[PDB]
Amino acid sequence: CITHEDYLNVVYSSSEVEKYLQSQGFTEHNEDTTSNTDETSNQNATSLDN
Amino acid sequence: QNAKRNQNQKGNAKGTQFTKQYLIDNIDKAYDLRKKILNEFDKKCFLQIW
Repeated sequence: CITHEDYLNVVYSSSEVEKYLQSQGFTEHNEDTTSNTDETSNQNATSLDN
Repeated sequence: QNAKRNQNQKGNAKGTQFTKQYLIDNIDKAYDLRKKILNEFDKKCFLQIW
């Protein structure tokens, strides 16, 4: 009654086992408001002398 | 024109590793995990004479 039960499958040719679990959560939000204002004017001084 | 933006944002991440190693000489240290508690009763609770 001791736990030195290494009578089968002695793998100590080092055998480094890894694990790498990885989760990720991500939300996002935007609010993009523009507002234009624009006005024009001109003048059209024309002439013709037939 | 004017323009205003509001980029609200959040993240999350939950990593986890479970790396086990198996050096060879740990069983040498594990030979007597129960021996030094079992003879402790011989040291302190039982008549150590014939």
